[PDB]
Amino acid sequence: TALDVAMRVNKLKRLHQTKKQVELDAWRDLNNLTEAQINSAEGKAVSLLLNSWAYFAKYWEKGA
RNA sequence: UAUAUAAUAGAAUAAGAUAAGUUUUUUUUUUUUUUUUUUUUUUUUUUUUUU
Repeated sequence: TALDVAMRVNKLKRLHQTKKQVELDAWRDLNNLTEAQINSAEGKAVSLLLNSWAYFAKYWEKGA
């Protein structure tokens, strides 16, 4: 589901906050999501993914 | 070993038309003019009585 990947990416982002190439990790999870998970995900997971997305994209090489 | 906090100000002063919701004597006083009645006075005519 989406809640578990959201929590794992949140933990990885928090550990990053407290880093070389680590941004590749927890970015594969964002590329992991399929539609069927999204059509039934709750809003808590969505907010977590959005926050993690922004925090990662602060330092991404190219694109977002 | 944590995912999260939030607060500063000031003024004294007025325009103005909408086709609407009562009615319950009429009379008193003063003056002038005309008409009618009564009383008083004067003049004329007629009749009666007295000198």
